[PDB]
Amino acid sequence: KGLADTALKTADAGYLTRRLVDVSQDVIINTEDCGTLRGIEVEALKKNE
DNA sequence: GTCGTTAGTTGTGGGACTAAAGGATATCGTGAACCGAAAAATTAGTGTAACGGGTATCCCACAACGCTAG
Repeated sequence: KGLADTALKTADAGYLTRRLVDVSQDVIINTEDCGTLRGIEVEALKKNE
């Protein structure tokens, strides 16, 4: 079962990588500053407190 | 009672499925007969030798002196 999972569940990984590359291909650092006052709040990641 | 509307199925159709190497296959069934086309093979027919001068070239050999007297 482990060997079959290894031999059959990497096509899904390749498909995911292909779709991710094609959706993210055009994202390139083009300028230096986007002059934004917006952002995200980052805090510590706690699992089971 | 009857007709159009909306939402939630339900069946059906079209589109995805790592990367590297390699990369050999075998492939039925039959109806006749004559005419035309062109591609190929076979057959029928004609022939030199030295000479005159004069001159272009070649190979092949040799020469291209030295002394004495009027």
